[PDB]
Amino acid sequence: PFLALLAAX
Amino acid sequence: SMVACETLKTKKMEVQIKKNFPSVLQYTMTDGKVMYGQSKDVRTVEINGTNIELGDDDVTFKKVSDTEATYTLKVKDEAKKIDAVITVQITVKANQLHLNVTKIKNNLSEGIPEGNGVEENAIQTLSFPNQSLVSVRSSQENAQFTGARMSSNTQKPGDTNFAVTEDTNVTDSDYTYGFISGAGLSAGLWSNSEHDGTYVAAPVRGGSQNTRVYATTQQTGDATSLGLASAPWYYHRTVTDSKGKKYTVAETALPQMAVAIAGDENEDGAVNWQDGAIAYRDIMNNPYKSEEVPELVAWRIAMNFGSQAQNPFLTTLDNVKKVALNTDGLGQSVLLKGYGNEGHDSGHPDYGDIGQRLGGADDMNTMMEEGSKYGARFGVHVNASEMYPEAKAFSEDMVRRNSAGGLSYGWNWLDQGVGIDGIYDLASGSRVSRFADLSKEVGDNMDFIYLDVWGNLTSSGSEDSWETRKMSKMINDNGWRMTTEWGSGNEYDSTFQHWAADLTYGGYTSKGENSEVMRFLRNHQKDSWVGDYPQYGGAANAPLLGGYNMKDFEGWQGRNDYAAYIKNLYTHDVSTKFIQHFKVTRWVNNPLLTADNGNAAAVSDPNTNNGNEQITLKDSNGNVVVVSRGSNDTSSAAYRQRTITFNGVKVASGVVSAGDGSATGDESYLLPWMWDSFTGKLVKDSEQKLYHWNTKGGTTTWTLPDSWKNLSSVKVYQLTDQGKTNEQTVAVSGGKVTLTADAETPYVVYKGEAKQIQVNWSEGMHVVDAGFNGGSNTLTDNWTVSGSGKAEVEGDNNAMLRLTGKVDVSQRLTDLKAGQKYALYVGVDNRSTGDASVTVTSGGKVLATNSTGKSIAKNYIKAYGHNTNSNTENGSSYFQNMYVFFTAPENGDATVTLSHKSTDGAHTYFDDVRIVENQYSGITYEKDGTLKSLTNGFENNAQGIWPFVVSGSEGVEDNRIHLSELHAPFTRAGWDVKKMDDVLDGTWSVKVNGLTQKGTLVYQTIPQNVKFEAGAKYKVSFDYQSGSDDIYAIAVGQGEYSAGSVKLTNLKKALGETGKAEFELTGGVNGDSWFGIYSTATAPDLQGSTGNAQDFGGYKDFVLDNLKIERIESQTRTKAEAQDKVKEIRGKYDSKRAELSDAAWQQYQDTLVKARVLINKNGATAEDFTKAYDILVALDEYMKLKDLDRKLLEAAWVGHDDEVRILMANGADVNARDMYGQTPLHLAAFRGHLEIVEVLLKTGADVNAQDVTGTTPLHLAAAVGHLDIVEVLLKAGADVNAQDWHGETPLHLAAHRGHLEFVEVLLKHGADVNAQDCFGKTPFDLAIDNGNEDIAEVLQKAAKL
Ligand SMILES: [Cl-]
Ligand SMILES: [Cl-]
Ligand SMILES: [Cl-]
Ligand SMILES: [Cl-]
Ligand SMILES: [Cl-]
Ligand SMILES: [Mn+2]
Ligand SMILES: [Mn+2]
Ligand SMILES: [Mn+2]
Ligand SMILES: [Mn+2]
Repeated sequence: PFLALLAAX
Repeated sequence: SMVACETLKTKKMEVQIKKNFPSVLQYTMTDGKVMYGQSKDVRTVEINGTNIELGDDDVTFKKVSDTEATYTLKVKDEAKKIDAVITVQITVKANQLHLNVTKIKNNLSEGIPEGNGVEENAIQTLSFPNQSLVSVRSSQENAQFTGARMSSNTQKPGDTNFAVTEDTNVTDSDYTYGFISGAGLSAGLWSNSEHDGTYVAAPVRGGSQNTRVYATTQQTGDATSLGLASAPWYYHRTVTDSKGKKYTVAETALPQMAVAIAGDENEDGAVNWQDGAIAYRDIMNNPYKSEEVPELVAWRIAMNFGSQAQNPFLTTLDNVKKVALNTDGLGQSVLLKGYGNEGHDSGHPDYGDIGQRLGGADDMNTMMEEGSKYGARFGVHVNASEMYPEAKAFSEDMVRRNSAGGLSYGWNWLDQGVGIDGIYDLASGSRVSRFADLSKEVGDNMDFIYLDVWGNLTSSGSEDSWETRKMSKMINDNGWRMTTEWGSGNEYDSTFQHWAADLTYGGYTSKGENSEVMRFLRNHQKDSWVGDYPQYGGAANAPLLGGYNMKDFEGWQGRNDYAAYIKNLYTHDVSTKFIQHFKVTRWVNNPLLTADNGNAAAVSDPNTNNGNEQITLKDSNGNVVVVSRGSNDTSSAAYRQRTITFNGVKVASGVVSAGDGSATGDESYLLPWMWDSFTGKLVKDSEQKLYHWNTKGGTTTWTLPDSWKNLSSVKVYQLTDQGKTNEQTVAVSGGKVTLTADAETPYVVYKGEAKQIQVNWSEGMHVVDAGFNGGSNTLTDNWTVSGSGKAEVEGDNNAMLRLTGKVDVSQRLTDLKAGQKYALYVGVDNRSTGDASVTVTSGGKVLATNSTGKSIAKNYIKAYGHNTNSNTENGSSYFQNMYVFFTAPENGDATVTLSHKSTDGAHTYFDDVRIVENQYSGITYEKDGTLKSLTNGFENNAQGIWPFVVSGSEGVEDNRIHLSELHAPFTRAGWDVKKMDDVLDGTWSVKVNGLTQKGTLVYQTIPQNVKFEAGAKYKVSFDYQSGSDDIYAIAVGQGEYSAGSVKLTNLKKALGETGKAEFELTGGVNGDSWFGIYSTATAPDLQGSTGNAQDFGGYKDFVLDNLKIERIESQTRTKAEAQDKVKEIRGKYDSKRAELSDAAWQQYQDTLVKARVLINKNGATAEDFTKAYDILVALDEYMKLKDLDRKLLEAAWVGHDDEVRILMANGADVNARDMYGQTPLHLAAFRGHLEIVEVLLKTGADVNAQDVTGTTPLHLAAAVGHLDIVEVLLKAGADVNAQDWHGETPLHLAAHRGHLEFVEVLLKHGADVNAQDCFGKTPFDLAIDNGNEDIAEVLQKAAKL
C-alpha cells in the first residue's frame, strides 16, 4: 500500500 | 640671486615657489584671488618610513623657464641605510601645477639584479610629509574640506564634507579624493600614489582601498591651516611570494602629483569642491579607453562551458546583429565568458588558448572585426588567481602554497582549482607573457579584459593597489580596456564592475561606488556605480543618474530571455548611457548626505528644485542636461519621480520600473540620440534620431529639440528583432509631436524616411541564417522550402525552424575548402514518430545523411539556448546535436537539407546549422547504411561528449561532465594527492567529476548519434578509470530513461590504472536502444582522505576513453526457431497479465507483436529470423529481472528474510520501486526488519530513497516506532533533516505520533529542532496540537540550549 499517509495517523 | 623664492607664470596664474625645497608659497590668479601652499618651513622627505629633514646644503634649485623649475635633493640617513638623490620637477600650465619626481638615484645600490632579484637598500617608498601643496585656513571665508573614501554599501556614503575651523585637527588623514575651498578658490590634489588606506565599506582588496591624498592641519599664526599632500609612492618595492622567495620589482610609474586651482567654475555663486572637481578633471588620471563607455549601451555575457560550445564565435556575431536591429545600432559590449580552452572555468590561466571548439582565433577575429561595424566591443573573462592542472602554465612555481607547504586549494567543479602565487606570477614575468600570448592571437581587435575575482585574496593575502596597478598596466599596454568583478575593486583603472552593473548580486553592502564626489568626477567614464535596485535602499532608491542594469540572454547563469534583456536596456540603460554623454557640473540637495553621517557642509540650495536633489551636466558643445528629483522624502511617491531636460526641454519624466523587478513604473521619454556608435561623434543633422519609450503605454506629447522645430512631420518606427517596422508619419505642430506607444515597446523617430540596417545573416558560417534569425522571410530569401507539409520560423525568444508533415528546407553551402573533411551538426528536437533528417547532397547525389526518430533525451545544458527549461514545446526541450560527416566536393556544389519524412501533425524543431572543419573518421557503415562500427578516442570532438549526451543527474546545470585534457605530470595520477588520471589515451577523455550517489543516469548515447537496429547485436567496449567500487555503472535502456527500465552493471574500481569494460547489446524493436553511465546509490571509498583531497583524489570520479561499438554476428536462426521462441515466451508470461502493470504488459505485447512481424513478413530471410529470435531472448532476460524485482518487494513487505538474500544474488534490483516510488527498504522500515535493512544497505540500497511524496525510510521508521532500524539507517548515512512533500522531517513525524525515545535519538544525531514544515509548524508545535506535553518540553529545552 501507499505508506505516506499510513505513517502520518 | 639672493631672493629665496622664484615665480612661475601662466596666463591664468602666478605661483611663488621656494628655492630651498619644492614647495609652493602661494598661487595668485589673474583676478587677484590667492590660495596658500606651505607657509611654514617644512622640508621633510620620507624614504622607507624614515623622515629626513633637509637643510640648505641638501637642495639645489634651477629655474628652467617661466613654467618650470628643477630641484636636486640629497636625502641621507647613515643609520637607516638611506643615501639618495631625488630630482623633482615643478611645472605650471593654465591653473595647474605639477610636481613630478623625475629621477631617483640610489648611492647605496647598483640596481635591481636580473630576474627581479632583491635590491639591497632599495628605495621602496617616498613621500613629502605635510608638504601642503594647497591649503585653506580657518580665517578664510567659507573654508571647507570635501573628501571621498570607498563605499560599496548603498546605506553608507563614502564622502565627508566639513568646515575648516580652529578646532579642525587632522594628521595624514587619507582619502581617494580630497578638495579644499576658501576665499573664493577651490582645489583638489591628484597623485598616482598606490597607497592603500581608510575606506568606508568594501568586501575585497584589489585596489578598493587606494587613498592618494593626505590632509594635515598646522598652526599658521592665529589660524588653523588644513593642507593637502600626496600619500606615499612606491618606487622599488621588495615583495615575498608564497614560498618565502623575495623579489625587488621596479616602479609602475615615477612619482607624480598635481593641483588645479578653480574659481566659481559652474557659475552658481558659491565656491566649493564642485568647482575644484570640474578643474580636477584636467589633471586626473583617466582609465584607459574610458572615452568609449557612454557608447556601451548593450552589455551582456556570451557563455561556453564544459566542451559543449553553446555559443561559438560566429553565433555570437549573429546575436550582435539581432541586438543591433532591435536597438537601431546602439553600441554593445559582449563579455566572452568561456572564450578559451573548454569554456568557463577551464584552462585558467592560459590566456592565449582560444577555444578550438568555438572556432578558435580565426572565428574570434571574424566575430570582432565584423561585430565592430555594428558598434560591438568584445572582451574575454580571464583569471589570475586560480588555475587547473590542464593549463600548460600550471607549474610548481605557479602553485600558491600555505605556511605548511601544502597546496592552497580552490574550487572543485569540472577539475580541482589551485590558487596561483600572485607575487611569483607578477615578479617572474609569467603573467605578462601569457597576456602577450593572447595579444598575438587577437592583435588590436579585442576591446577589453574582464579580470575575475581579483581582490578576494585567492592569489595572495595582499592583492593591493600596487599589484592591481601593475595588473591593469600589462592589460592596458596591449590596447585593452580594464574591467573587473567586485563593485569596489580597482578604483584607479577599471571602467566596469560586474557586481556594480549586475545589481542582483551581493546585496546592499557589496555594490558599486556609493560616492557623490567619485560619481560627480567619473560617472561618464565607468559603469561602476549604484543603479536602481530599491530593496537595497539609500543609493539604490532611484539614483538620478541611473546606473547600469545588466541582464543576459546567452547562457550566463542559465539566462536566455531575449525579450526581458531588450526590455531592460530600454528601461534603465538607454537613459543611463544618454546621461554619460555629459559631465556633472553641479549637484545639490543630495538626500543621502546629512550632518550625522559626516556631511554637514554638503552642497545645498533651497532655490533649486524646491530644495530637492538636482544634478546639472554639460558636454564640450555647451549642451545642458538637468536631472531633478520630485521630492527628497523617501516616504513620498515623488522621491522616485525624475525629470530630465535637454537644453531646457523635457525629454524624460516619471518613475522607472524598479530595477529589482518588483514594480512597473510610469516613465516615458523621447531621448535625442545625437551620437554615432563608434567614437561618439555627432551624426550629420539629417541622421539624427530620438528614442521613444512609454512604460505603461498610451499617448504623450513632447517638444522636439531645437533643430527639429521647423519640421512638418517625423517618421516613427517600432523596433523589433527584425529592425524598423510599422512606419508612421506623425505631424509636427508648433515644434511638438504626439506619440501613441504600446507599453514597453521601443520606437525610433527620424526627420525623414530611414533605411533598414543591412544584415547578412551568418557570415563565415557557410550558410545564410543558420540560427533562423531572419524572420518568416528567411524561408523565402535564404532557405528553399518544398513538400506538402509546412515549414515555419517559430519561437518568440531564440527563433527555431519548425516542421510539420512532409517538408524539406534546403540551402546551398558556401566557402568550403574542396577535399577537406567537414562535420555538419544541427540541434534537433523531434516530437514526431516519423524521422527528422539532416542530409548533405552534391549534384543530386547524397554525400551524407542522418536521422532521428522521436527524441528520447531532454537537454540539461544550462548555458545552452534550448535546454529543457526553455519550453521548445509542452514545457520541455529535447534539443540534441545531430551530425553528418562529408568531404567537400571538388565541384564546389554542396547543399544541406533539413526534413521531416512522416505526414503526421507532430512537430520537428531544428536550430543552429553548424558546418565546421573536422577530421573525425571513426564511423563505418554496412551496405544498407546501418552501423557497422563506431570508434571514438574523443580527440576530434567538434563539441560535447558525442556519441553521448549529458543526462539529468544534476538537472539543468553547468554539468560536471566535459572533455578532460592532458598536461603531464599534473593531470596524471601521483601528482600531489591525485589518484586518477584525467586522460586515458591521447590528449582527451570524457570526465565525470564527483557525481556519486545520484541514483540516476549521468550520460547516454541517443539513436541520432549511434543507432542500434532492432534485433541486431553489438559489442560495446571502452577504457575507464573509476574512483571506487560500484559508484558508477553501465546502463542499457530503450527509449526515454525511466528508473527500473534499464539494465545496470556496476563498474569496479580502476584508480590510477586503466580498466577495460565490454558487454553486448541487442537493439530494441523501436530502434531507440542506447547505453550510458549511471551514478548508483553506493558511497565512494575516500580511503581516509580529508578536505580537498576527497575531491582532488579522484575517489568520486569517472573517466572514459577509447569507445568502440561494433555490430557482431549472432548465431543464425531458422523461421522455426524464431516461432518456437515465441511460443516459449508466451508460455512463460502470457498468464502473468494480472501480476503486471497496465504499461508493462503493453511493452511486452509491443515487443512480441513486433518480433512476429519480422518472422511472418513475405520474403523474410535468416537475418529477420535471427533478429526476431534475439529480440525475444532480450525480452525474456527483461521480464525475468522485472519478476525478481516485484518478488523482492513482496519478500521485504511480508519479511521472508532468506528469499531477500537469494533474490539479489539472482539479479533483483536492491532499489526496485513500486507504483508509489517505494523501495524494499521503504517496506522493511515500515514493517520492522532489522536484518533485511542491513543486508539491503550492504548490497547498495538507497538509504535516502524518496517515494512519490518525498518520504524516506527514516521518515517511516520515526513515524511508526522502530529504534533498531533508526540506529542502522543513521549509521548508513540517512539524512536526519530529510523533508517530505509537506516539509515534514523525521523529527516532525516522531513528535506528532508520540515517540519520546525517537525525539532524543534524532536530536542527538543532529535533527534541526526549529525546522518548519509547510504549515510553518516546528516539531515542537506538532507535539502541542496532538497532546504530547512530555515531548514538547524536551524540544523546548533543546531549542534554548
Ligand atoms: Cl510610497
Ligand atoms: Cl507608478
Ligand atoms: Cl516527446
Ligand atoms: Cl565528432
Ligand atoms: Cl501544500
Ligand atoms: Mn560654484
Ligand atoms: Mn535560433
Ligand atoms: Mn582519448
Ligand atoms: Mn578539464
